[PDB]
This record gives sequence, structure tokens and C-alpha cells, in this order.
Amino acid sequence: ALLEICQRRHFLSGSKQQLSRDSLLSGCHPGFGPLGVELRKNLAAEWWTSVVVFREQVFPVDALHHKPGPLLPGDSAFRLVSAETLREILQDKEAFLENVLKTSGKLRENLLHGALEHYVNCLDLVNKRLPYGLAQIGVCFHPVFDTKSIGEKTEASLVWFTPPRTSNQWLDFWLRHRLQWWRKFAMSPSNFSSSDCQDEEGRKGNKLYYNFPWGKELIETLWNLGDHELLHMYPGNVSKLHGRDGRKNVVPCVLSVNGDLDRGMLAYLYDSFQTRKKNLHRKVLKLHPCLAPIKVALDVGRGPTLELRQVCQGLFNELLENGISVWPGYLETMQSSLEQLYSKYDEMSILFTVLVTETTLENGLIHLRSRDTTMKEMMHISKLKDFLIKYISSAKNV
Amino acid sequence: EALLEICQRRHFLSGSKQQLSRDSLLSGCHPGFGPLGVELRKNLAAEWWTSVVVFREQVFPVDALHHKPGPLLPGDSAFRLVSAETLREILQDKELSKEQLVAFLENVLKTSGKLRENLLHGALEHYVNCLDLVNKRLPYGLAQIGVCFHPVFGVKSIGEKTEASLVWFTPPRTSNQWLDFWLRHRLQWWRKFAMSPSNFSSSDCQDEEGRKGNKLYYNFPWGKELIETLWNLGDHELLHMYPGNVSKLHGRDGRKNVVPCVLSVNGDLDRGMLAYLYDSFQHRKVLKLHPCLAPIKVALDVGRGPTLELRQVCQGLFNELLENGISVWPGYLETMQSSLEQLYSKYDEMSILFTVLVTETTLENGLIHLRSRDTTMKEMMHISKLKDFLIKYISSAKNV
Amino acid sequence: LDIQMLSRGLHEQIFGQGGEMPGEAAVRRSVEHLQKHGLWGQPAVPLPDVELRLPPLYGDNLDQHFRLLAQKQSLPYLEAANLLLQAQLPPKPPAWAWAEGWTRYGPEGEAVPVAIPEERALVFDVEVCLAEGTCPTLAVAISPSAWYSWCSQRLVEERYSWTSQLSPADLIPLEVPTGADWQEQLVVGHNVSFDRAHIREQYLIQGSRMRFLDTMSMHMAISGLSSFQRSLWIAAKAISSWDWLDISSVNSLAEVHRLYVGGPPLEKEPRELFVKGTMKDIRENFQDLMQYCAQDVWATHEVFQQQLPLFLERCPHPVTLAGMLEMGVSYLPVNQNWERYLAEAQGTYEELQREMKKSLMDLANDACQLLSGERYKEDPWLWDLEWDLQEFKQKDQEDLGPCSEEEEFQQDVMARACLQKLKGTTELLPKRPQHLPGHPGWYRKLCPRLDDPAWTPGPSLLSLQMRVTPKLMALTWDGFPLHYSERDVDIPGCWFFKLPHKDGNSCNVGSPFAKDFLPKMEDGTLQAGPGGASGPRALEINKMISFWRNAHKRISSQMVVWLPRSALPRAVIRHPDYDEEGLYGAILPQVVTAGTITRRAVEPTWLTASNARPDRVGSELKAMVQAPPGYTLVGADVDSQELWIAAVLGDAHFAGMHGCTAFGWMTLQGRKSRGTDLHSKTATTVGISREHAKIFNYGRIYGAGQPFAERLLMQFNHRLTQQEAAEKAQQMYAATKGLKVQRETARKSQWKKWEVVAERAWKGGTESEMFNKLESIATSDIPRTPVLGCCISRALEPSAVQEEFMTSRVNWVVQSSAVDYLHLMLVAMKWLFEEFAIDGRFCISIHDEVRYLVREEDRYRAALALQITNLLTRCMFAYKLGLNDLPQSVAFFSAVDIDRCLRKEVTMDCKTPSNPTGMERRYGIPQGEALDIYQIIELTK
DNA sequence: AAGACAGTCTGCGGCGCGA
DNA sequence: CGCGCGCCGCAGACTGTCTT
Repeated sequence: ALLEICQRRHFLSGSKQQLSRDSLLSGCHPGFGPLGVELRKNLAAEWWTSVVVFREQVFPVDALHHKPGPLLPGDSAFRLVSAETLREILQDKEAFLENVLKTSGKLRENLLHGALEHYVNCLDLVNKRLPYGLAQIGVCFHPVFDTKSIGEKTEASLVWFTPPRTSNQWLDFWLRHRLQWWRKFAMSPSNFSSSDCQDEEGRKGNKLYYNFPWGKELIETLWNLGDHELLHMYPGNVSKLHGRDGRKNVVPCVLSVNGDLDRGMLAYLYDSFQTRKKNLHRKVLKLHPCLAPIKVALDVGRGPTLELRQVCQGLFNELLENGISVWPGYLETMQSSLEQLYSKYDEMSILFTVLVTETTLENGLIHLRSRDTTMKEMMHISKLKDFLIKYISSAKNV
Repeated sequence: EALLEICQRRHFLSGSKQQLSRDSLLSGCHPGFGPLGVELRKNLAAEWWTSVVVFREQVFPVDALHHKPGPLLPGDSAFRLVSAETLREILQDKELSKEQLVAFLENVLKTSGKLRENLLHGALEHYVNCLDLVNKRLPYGLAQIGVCFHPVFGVKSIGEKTEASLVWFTPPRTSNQWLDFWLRHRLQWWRKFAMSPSNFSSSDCQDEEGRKGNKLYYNFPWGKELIETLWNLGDHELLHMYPGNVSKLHGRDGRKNVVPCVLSVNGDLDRGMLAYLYDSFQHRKVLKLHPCLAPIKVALDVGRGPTLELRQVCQGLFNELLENGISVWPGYLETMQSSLEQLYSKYDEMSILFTVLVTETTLENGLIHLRSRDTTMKEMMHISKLKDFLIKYISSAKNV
Repeated sequence: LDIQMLSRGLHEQIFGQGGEMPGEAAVRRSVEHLQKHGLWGQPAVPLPDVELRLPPLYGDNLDQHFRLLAQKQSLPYLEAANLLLQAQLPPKPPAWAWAEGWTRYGPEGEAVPVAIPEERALVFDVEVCLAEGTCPTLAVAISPSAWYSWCSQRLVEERYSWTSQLSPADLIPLEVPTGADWQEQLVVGHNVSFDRAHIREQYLIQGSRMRFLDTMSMHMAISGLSSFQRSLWIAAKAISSWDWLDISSVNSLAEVHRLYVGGPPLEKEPRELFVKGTMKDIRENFQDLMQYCAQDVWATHEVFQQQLPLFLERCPHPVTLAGMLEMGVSYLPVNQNWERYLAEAQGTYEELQREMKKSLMDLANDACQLLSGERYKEDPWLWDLEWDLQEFKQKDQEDLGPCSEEEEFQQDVMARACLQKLKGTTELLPKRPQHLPGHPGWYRKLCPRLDDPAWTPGPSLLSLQMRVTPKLMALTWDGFPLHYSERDVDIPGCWFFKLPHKDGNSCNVGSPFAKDFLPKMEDGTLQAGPGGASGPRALEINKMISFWRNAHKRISSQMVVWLPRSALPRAVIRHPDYDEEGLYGAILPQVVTAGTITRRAVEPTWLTASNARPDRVGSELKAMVQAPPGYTLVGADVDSQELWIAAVLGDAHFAGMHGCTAFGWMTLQGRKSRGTDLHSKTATTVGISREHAKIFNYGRIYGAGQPFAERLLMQFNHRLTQQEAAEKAQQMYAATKGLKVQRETARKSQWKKWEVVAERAWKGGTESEMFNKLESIATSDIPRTPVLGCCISRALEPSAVQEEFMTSRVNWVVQSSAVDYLHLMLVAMKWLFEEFAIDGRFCISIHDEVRYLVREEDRYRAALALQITNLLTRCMFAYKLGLNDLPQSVAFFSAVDIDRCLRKEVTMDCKTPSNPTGMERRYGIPQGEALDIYQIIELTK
């Protein structure tokens, strides 16, 4: 149950040793280790492949982390220190901080706002074909209250402009595609679930959750909007907001699918770790091959041979230039044991352990150990690239 | 001048209401980039990651927060964007209604949350913990690509620049050699995708913090602009972050413990993107971006045939190209079809490597027309060979 | 107007039948029969009266009316068939034409291109390549005058649409300058619906008045085989009765031709290029494949010539032929949502299988770690597996590099990869490399071979059916040595090399517990190692995916033809819900009009009675049949068609009243409240649940008897043999021991000094049983159906020996009566739609349910027509017996559903997807008594 | 020549469906 | 109506092959 210690030993989590679940969920943790950054990169790449590049009419957009003009108080529980919290009662030597809240900037809380700002130009990009998408992965800042803090969350947001008639159909479509995407890569897909919800204005949507050991936590939310925010953004004229559903021009309904990757990456780490009657204890993070930060671990057999580094470096270059991430395990020395090395690589979610021995100079069969099975095999230096590529691709397929 | 209009019209840059001048682009106060600009920046960042992080063996990714809590921020010392309540972006209170404080004692120097202006400090904060990963081998390094916020000069605008930063910890004796090595590698990387490498340049500069430094410039039409800076910082920053306990912060080099010297390599990916866009431009208006850097590789169209079946075969080819990692602009699904010359001019201005036209002849024998951006020559090619041809073309362009 | 109850509610303002048979005066027997026990005096609250002006009846009598309607409908097609009968067809062409399109062959075989055959009658056959399925090719037809051939896509080598718009052949005229009839054309064929599916104009939403005759349907009506009869016929290539095989045959064209024509046997290509051959080999074998198809057409023509007189003399009523012609034009409209449904069902199947498989892979991978101890008395489940490894595997300081490009590492890698030759010395360089020598042998068995086209990592072959999977996760009675490959204290589960017992049904040796062990899972006596959820979850997933596993090839391979904008009617395009980017098409279900004995229509995909269920995947197949914009599905199901048809024919056999029989009384009147219903009365005699009585009775009508009843009672309650014997008392509804037996036609059972048999003239029970009529008509003269008499097949005729198929024949009576009811409904509906110009002639029919694709503006009118049909048809039934009247309760449909999709009710088909209404769908409106406010004439409210 | 490895046939068991 | 018939799947003779 306490796999956070494994996250500490192998740097998938941030620098600080004390990492409560509340900090991880809120986004107040110091950050993620290099393995955590790589896992986030893989997760974001999979999201981009599933949602953006394969899907037609969905385009990237970048929204600035900040807003530079006058904006209403927004989502500030504390009214700065100028209107609600003033020193003493008045304590005024000389103004509302010399600008009140007029010139104050704002840190983005969601990626929807920038997509709505880019709606008109990105509708010009397409030939006003109304089914349209704007996707973006970025960091969003939220206030966190403790009994003032800033929580940073990596969110992938898709803003889908749709004809009003097809809005519910596209809601079901994306609820079906996002849910199955989360189900895929999961060792226990049942832990991912969905729930239909209604907004305070009656605007229905969906919410996806992952069942962490303590309970269900929200990882994604789909919301359908009746061109409310779109019209509020552009109250001047409706003609410039019109897109072509068919031969007719209509103002789109906005479907915002907002998922988080940090709590999404938290959900996959918990899924990988696993719990009765086994009497067989082996701490391993059985991450999906597509999300595992490091695929293969390279080593050297004895070290007196000293001709293993050359071939190991060549294999390193061959694998890296072919898109396989490799752990340079042939530099570390004074290990004195192969069991602890295997345990380490298991806890790092290393799919394969490749070991080059003094028996590789002749009959160049390297030793291969698997994460899933602790079984040793012999495989030629040739076609190892092809075997690993096939493994990753077939894991992608199924 | 005309290149900015081309980039805005072709959705390399965002709306033109805020970025008529080039100064807004050089700073981060421009209103973002278009989808094509975002894709070009993503390609540039991926190439930087491959050249600096993946291929390099001692370099690791590092996660640095955008905001620096600094409940202990120094009092009015390096105080940039020090509001960070998540709903305020005041930069510096040079003049202040000092009744209790600049704004308030709790809201000034206590709830600072300074927004990050550089990625170096975040990497340094992770130095000790990431030292364990490399087994206390001190010549390792850390890398990150992230957005950094700077002042822009009545009101103070906030400029966002996506910067790629490598913090290289090195033994002090080899610090200058590693500085020269990184200078050479960075310069070769910047010149790798350049049509005119002579525009990209390097200069040597001195500093009090670091005796040795290097600055990379790109020769824009108006003048040279900095795109990357290399600094051979001492151990001052590391000692300041961790004061007094040298025993924890020193790594091992040949069984000898030494406090690492820090090298900061910081490149501006937005200014690099603008530099490569200006490099691409040169009667025919075409953006000859590098094949590895170009956002969209091939443009797929339909013409002179039944709409439905040509649409189906174009959809199949589109899916086949996407499955193999070739990004394609779905030029089909568009019914206006103004002209072929206008289409070719448009796709040239969008830096599309190849224009693929599918016709009824494709239904007969499988031959599609393929027009090249560079040679402006048209060739008939079979459907099945297109994916392999494109993969080979990109690979050949990658390796000169 | 008036109530008009003759002891029970009957319809008034009849406007049909009359007062020819006023009063019976023989009610003395019915009152006494209803008086035994209770069952006689119930309230029977009245129903509201219905006043309606029925359309005029031409025949001046109900039977004459229906005969006139059927004759008027089927006259042009009957005379087209007669033109086919008297056909002097010239010989086959010497060389078949290679030209594209339709080619006609005149005298001495000259080839003339023709747009279409331009023939009133045709015998037609289509052979499809099936390499690119759904596309027709190599078709061949004959008319009374000449031969015709049809070619497409073999002359030109080009990429095709794959949507099959103009792929179907063109066979219907343009209605302009037609020969003589008014484009009334009959197409004859063996499995003619398959050939109909490949006709260009058959997919238009508007009717084409081209009808299809199936030689298979007429064969099954004339001389067909039941299931047991078919099995015995195949076995012989019915104890002491083997003369029905000479007059019967299987549905194959060769055997049918042998039976009816008996010429030289038909020769089929052993290459079968159309079934498994490629398009190329079909292209080179054009003449031979063209010669075989024409020979099949000739065989079908001769069979039709021998069949039509026999069918017409065995089914004299024209209603039968009209109904078959109407069943031959079934039509299922579909839209772009069909492709979405196929994709979503396949995807859900794939992810459910992937989830189960991945759990299996995880268990296998975790089990592989026990190799350290080799599982020697370690794992109670894996102690018997094989854990073998093949004999032999595969049989300082800081430095900086200057700007110096070096290829030493790459050269070393290339040299290392050059050492594949040394594998020959290790005997590994063979074409097949060693497969996973390191892993245990069972793990290799579960893992796919390397370099496979469909290779996937891990033990991907595991599918929960293997004997290893329970050894992984299935802790059952007393551990689980699952398989013994053969046949103490207190042992709940015994595997001690003896007693092949795991609490299975009866005594079966094997039991993979993939089904019917769920109650043992919930009981707790059958648990999985990982927990109490894994085993039940696997069984649940199996339940969801079983139907799709069985039926995905059939469902996904359905011929769908998408109409373009031009082909759609003007009403569809101008509808507000018209989708310019959408796809609209149709599926012709490919039904056999008379598929089985009883002439019941057969289609496994569509006509199967299976509505959408919450759990089973892909079960919304019917719900995807969605009307186009501006159209709707107006349909209804017959309320207890089989049970009512059984209730009638028993009351008429008893007296002239409908409710005279106790079974007929409870069928006509009586609801779940009180014991007036059949199920409650059955449960009253012997204490059982109403569901148990329902399951008993449905089956009690069709055979059953003491053995089935006692075995099912044992299965349900596990009663002692004494109560099984006492079930004879419960079988008193069937009048057990009625008719040595103590009861017969004579009152005195005891007899002696009898030279020959006596008191054996007639047989029948006398205790609340309708089986007397069914048994009497089962053993009768040539005509065997009371309503529009159609004879049973010659296979089941009781001529000479009995053949011991009594259960099949008594079931045939009721089921063929139901088919006659369906034909009556179809002819009445066709007449009503044609007379009053109700748009949307098309129809679908699944068992008792019948639906029509109607323009929405006419939808309510169609519903009224449907209700009127349900009157006349039922009245027609009552007319063909001595009733001469109908109850008000059964006079009308309980509800006529007007919907946009095909579902049993409006509130169904939840199924796997969360929001079936989330997809574009709107609730329908079962009408009932409301629709009567309108009138069938076009001038409506 | 033989043994490891492929394709066959040929048994036993479910699963929806009909009888 | 005592229950078989198709498809679907698992597992074991056995044969023919292709390396050795």
C-alpha cells in the first residue's frame, strides 16, 4: 500500500522526502523525478496521439499562462489585501495598491479560456466546418487552501466546437473515447469509472474517476456549454461566430474535455503496484510498455573483459537513435550482486534487462530478462532492436 | 516585413492586433502562436531533447515548478513578478504607498511566490537528490524545457518565453573544456537546420559571476539577436542554495570529492523559432523549413474524380501516414477548390514539404501526383510507395 | 353500438359476418365444463365499445373478400409464373459474352448488349466473388424467350467504392413503355433473396412492384424435412418407417433437383472459386464459372416447373401465395449509425476480451516466478505442470572527447551482428529459432511463436478455456486437481482418480465451469485465488461477449447499400432532420420465406427473437434499423398468437362459443389477478411459482408429457420420485389416461372374447384439453390446416406408415396456422395501403411482430389500417371455423407502436452504452384506443 | 535419421437457437 | 420436447517435413 517509498528510492516523485497524498492530489508537491517527468511525457504523447494527431479537425493551440488586461476578481477567495484584508482598520499613510484590481494580471486556471479566445481565428483556419477541435497540454495554477498556496496541475484540454443538434452525440462520443483511453494502459481497467453529472445551470456532462486505495478521485471532466462562454467572450455580433454545420450557419456549442495528467500519472502508478494468499513478494511497477519511462537496462557481465563497453556503447546508440529509451547501467560498479540490480530495475518499471557478458565476444548472445517474467533468455545482438520495436508496437496494438 | 504577414495569414502566429511590430515577438508579450507555430516549436523542442538529453548519457530530465514559494524569498532582492497569489502579477514596487508595506506585510516578502524567470534555479534545487541517481558521479547534468516569465517595459507587460535549459555539473578543472564542448555542440545543433548557417554565430563574453561565457546570436534582417547563452558559473549558486554543508553537495571524480562547477546553457525556443522562420524565407514566397522542423510534412488533396471514393482513399492514406508518424495536412474535405496554383502557393507559404494530389487515375492504377516544395517539380508515384518515400526523405534530411 | 355479450364481451357494429348462424342452443356442455372446480362465474368487467366504418368488402363474405384481395394482388405474378412454365427456351450460348453490363443471347447464340433484360418473368442467379465481399458478379438469367448474362468489375482493373451503390445489377424497368404488363415482374430462384440483395432497384425506398419466388420456400412447403427428419435423412444419405425419404429432400439445390426432376445429378465445381478462390482465378475461369451458374439456373427452372403445380394444388388459397410474395420484399432501412454500431460492438468485444486476457497474462507471469523451487509441493494447483528448460539456451577520472567523429562502436556492432553464421554451429541458424527455451514449457505453450504475423507479447494464447487457467485462478471443492483425464471422511469435491464428479449436471467427466457455475461462485463454494471478484468477473465478461462471439461474422458481414442523394425520395431530403453529410441505405434481410416445416420464415441474424439486453454485447442489432427522415416504423405484435390459435380450434371443436373450453376461457379472459389465468390455475393444482408454470405451459402445448415435466420439476425443486409420479395429477389438464386405459369411446373398459379390436374408432381426452383437434387434424385427409387449408409436407404425411412424428405434426398445426395468420395480415395490409394510398408499402416481419415503413404524415392512418387488419384477420380465423364471431378483447392490438427504430417496446435497449437516446433517437408512442379517433381516408383531422 | 517442429484429423465440451 | 445442430474452442494421435 505504501509504494511512495518506492517512488522515493527511484526518482519518479519530487525532491522532498515528505510527500503526503494531499500535496500530490492538490499539486503542491515540489515536482516529479526524472522518471516521473518521462512518465508524464509518455502519457502526454499517448493523449496527443489519441486525441489530436489522429483525430481530424483537431488542432494544437497555445494559451499564455497569464492574462494581461482588466479582469473581474476571478476565483480569488481572498480579495488580495486591498479591499477585504487591510492592515489595521484603515492604516492609510497616503490608494487601492495604486491600481486597485484593474491592472492586476491573472494566472490561468483552465485552458478553456485561451481556446475560446482563439475560436474565431482557428475557425478561419478551417473553412468554417463547424465540427472543430482545439487541444492543448499545459500547466494550470489553482489556489489551494490549508488550515493561499499555488497548486500546479498538468492538464490536457480539448475544446470541441460542435453544432448544437449534435452536442449530446459528441458528448457520448468523447465520453466513449476518453474512457476507453484511460481503460487502455491500465492493469485493472475496472478501477477507472465514469459518472454523468448536471451543472448548476442544468448543463449536463460527464466525470471520469480513478479508484485510488482511499477512494475515487476525479481525473477528467467533460462539460457541454450552450454557447454561453462563447457569446460572453464575443458579445458584439453573432455573424462572426457562425460556422457551417451543413448548408446552414449556426453558433457552436462548446464541449470542454479537461483531464489531468499529474493525478492521471498518479492513477497509473497506483495501478501498476499491487494482494492476498500469494506468499510471493516482488516489488515491481508493472507500467504499460507505452508509458514506462525507461524501456531497457544495459549492463556489462564481469568488467575484467573491458571490451564490453565498446559493444554496449554501440548498442546504446543503436537503440537510442531508434526511439528506445535505455538506462546506462554499464557505468555503475561495486554492485557485487545481480539480484538487487534486478529488484531496482523492476521498481523502476524497466521492461527488459539486457546484459552483455564475456561470452558475447564469440556467439554474440546477450542475456535478456523480462519485467513481467523473471525468466532469463539468450538473444543475438542482431534483431534486438527489431524485437524491442515489435514488443512496444504490439503492446500499443493490444 | 512580409514574412510576418505570411506567418499570420498561414497561422504560424496568432492574431495580428497585438503583434504588428517585431518587438512584441522578440519579447514574450505576443499573443501566442498559431497551430503551425506550435507544431514548429514542438518539433524544435523534440530535436533539442534528442540532441541534448536522449543521445547524451549523463543528462536527465528535471521538473521545476513555474512558481517559487519563497515564504523566505529575500526581502526586495531579485524580486520579479513577486505577487503569485494565483490572481496577481505585479512585478516590482519601485514606488510604493508604504503604509504597512508595499502592498501588505503578508502580501509582500511573505507570500512572494516569485514566478520563475529562469530554469537554472529549479535544476539547482534538484541537484542533491538527482546526485543519487548518477551514483554521485558529479559530471552529470539536468535538462528542462519550460516557460519563463520576464518583465516587458506605463504598465509592465509580462513576457513569456519558452526556454530550453541544461545545467551541467562538472569538475572545476574540466569546466572550461566542457564549456567549449557545449558551445560547439549547441552551435552545430543551431546550424544543423539552418539554410544559411553563416547567420547563426557565437561570441565570447566575460562576467563577474562567471569568468567564461558564450553567447549565440542569429543575424536577423535588422540585426543580431541573442538566441542562446552559455555561462561557466562557479560553485557560488550551489553553495548559496546549500550553505555550510559542503559534505552533502560534493560529488566524486576519480575517487576525489569536489564541489561541482555549474554550467548554464539557456536557449530561447521562441526566438529560435522566429530565427528559423526568417531563415526559411528568402519571387516565389515559400518557407523552406528543414524537413525535421517543418510542422506539417505532406498535404493530401482530392481532384478530378468521384468525391466519395476519392475521399475514402484519401482517408485511408491519411490514416496510414499518421500511423507511421508522418503529420499530414488534410487538404481534402475542402470543396471550394479555387485552383492548383493557388493551392501550391498556399502550401508553400505553410512550409509543406510535399503536395499529394489523388485523382481518378489513382483509382485506376494507384498513381498520385506529388509536388515538391523545394524543386517545384511534379512526379507520379504509387500509393504504397508514398509512406516509405516520405520516411526515407525525412531520414535522409536528418542525417547529412 | 350495443354491448352484445353472448356470455362474454363481443364486438358490435361488426359491419362484417352477419346473422347466418344466430344461436347454438348447445351451451349445456360449455357451462358444465366451465363449472368444474370454479372457473365459471367471474366478473369480466366490460371493455369500451369501438364504432368504426370498416372499408367496403368486395366478396360479400369474409373468405370471399380475402380470396378476391389475394387474387387481385397475385394475378400478374401468377400469370408471369405460368409464362415461365410454358417456356421453349433455346439452348445455352456456345460462348458467354465478356462485355460489361447485360447481354442477351438470341438464336444460335449471338450476343447483343441490352440495358436490362426487358422480360416479364425471369429465373435468376447471382454468383459473387467473395474476395471483395458484398459485390455481385457473373450473374445469369433466363426468360421464356432467351438467355441473359450480367458482368461487372471483371472487364476493368480499378479500385472500387466498397460502399456498393451501383455494384448491384440492374433488373427492374423504368416503368416507361413496359411490355404489354404494367412492370409487374416475377423473379424465380433458389435462395432467391440472395439474388434480390444484388438488384439495383430493390434498395429504393419506394416500392418497385417486382416480386420474388423462392424455389427453396416452395420445396419446404411441398416436401420439406424437420430437424430430426433432416438429421435422419443426412444419416441415411423414424423406427420401422423409412419411406418418407423417397418423397423428401434437403434444401440443397442438387438434392431438390434430384427429388423433383431426377435427371443426371448436378455437378458443382470442386474449385469453388467463388467461395474461396480469388478474383483473378475467377477472371481466368470465366467460361466454366459462367457455364456452372447457367446450369444452376437451368436446374432451378426445371424445379420451378415441377413445383408450381404441386404448390398450387397443395396450397390452393391465393392468400398463401400473396403472403409469400409479400414476405419476399422485406426491407430494413439503416443509416450511418449502422457503421457506428458495428464499430462500437466490435470495440467493446475487443476491450472485454483484452481485459480478461490481460488478467490471465498477469496471473501466468506471476506464476512463472515459482521456477526457483520448481513448484515441488509448493503450489497445490501448479504442482502437476511441466517446468522444463531446454537442454541449452539457443541450442577513474574525468575525460572529454574532442570534435572527432568515430565509427568504432558502429563497426563493432556490425561485426557482432555478422556472427549469425556461428548459430549454425549451435544449430540455431535454422529457419525456425528455438521458442522461449528459458521459460517453463507451459508458458511456451501459452505464448505465440516468434515472428508470427499476429504476434503479441506474453501468453496471448490464453483464453480461459484451457486447463491451465483454473490451475491459475479457481480454488473449488477440496483444492482443484482440475483434470484427471479419466473417471474418505467427508469429501465435498472428489478427484481421487475416481468419481468423475464436480457437482456438474448429471455425471459429466469434464467441466471447464465457463457457465452455470455462477451460483456456486456466489455461494462461496467456488472461489478464485485472487479473490471473490475475479472468477465472477470472468464469467460475467464471458456472458457479455458470448453472443457477439457467436454472431459477429453474420452481423458485421451484412450487405448494406447506401443510397446517394439522387436516389433518395424528395420527402427525405426536404425533412428538417435530413443530414447532408449522413449516409442512408438499406439491408435486405435475405429471409427464406418458408424456411422450416410450418413454413416459418428463417433468417438467423434478423428473424431470431432476441431483443436488446442490459449485459450482452451487440444486442441492439434490431434497434439500429432506423427509419429515414420523414419516415417511421409503424408496427405491432400479435397478443398471444400461438396461445390464442391453440385456444381457438379447441373451443370450436367443443362448441360454437369461444370461451366454452376452460383453456380457451383462461386464454381469452383472465389476468394475473385471481386464479382466472392459465398460469395461476396451473400453479394452484401443484404448488409452484408462476414463472415455473409459465415455463411448463410454454412447452406443454408443444409435446412435453410426463418425462419433461418430471425432469424439470426435479431440476427446479429436487422433489422425491413420489411427487414425480404425482405429477400425473398435475398433467390432468392434458387429460391424462383419457385415450388398457380405463377410458375410451365405450364406457366399459373391461372386455373379453373379442375377435378383433373394438372401441378404437376415435381417441381423445376429456379434461380441459384442446389436443383433440390437433391430433385429429394431424391424422386426417390431404388438407391439414383449418384456415386457408395448406397441406403439411409429404414427408410428414401419415400415408401408409405413421412415421412416428406426432409431436412435430401437432406443433405444425399451430405454427402453420400462425404463418397463415401472418399471410392474412400481409394481404390485408397490402390491400389497405393500396386502396387508400397510404405511402410506405414496405414491411418487416419477425415471428408475430410485423412492422411497416410509413411516411410520418400517414403514420396514424397506417396504425388504423394495422388495427383494422388485426380485426379482419382474427375475424377471418373465426370465420373458417364455426364461431362466426369474435371477442372484443382480441379484436384489436393492445398497442400499435409508432417509432423511429425497431424495438420490442419504446423503453428498452439500455445495454452496454450509457445513453442509447444520446445517439439520435426519440421515443415512440404506442397508441391503442387513441388512434381510433381518426379515419383511414386521406382527409383526416 | 531423428527429433524437433509444423499441419492435419478427431475426440470432447459449451452457447445461442430451435424444436 | 427429448433435447440435438451449426459454430467455437481445447487437446491429443499422427504424419510428413526440414533441419539436423
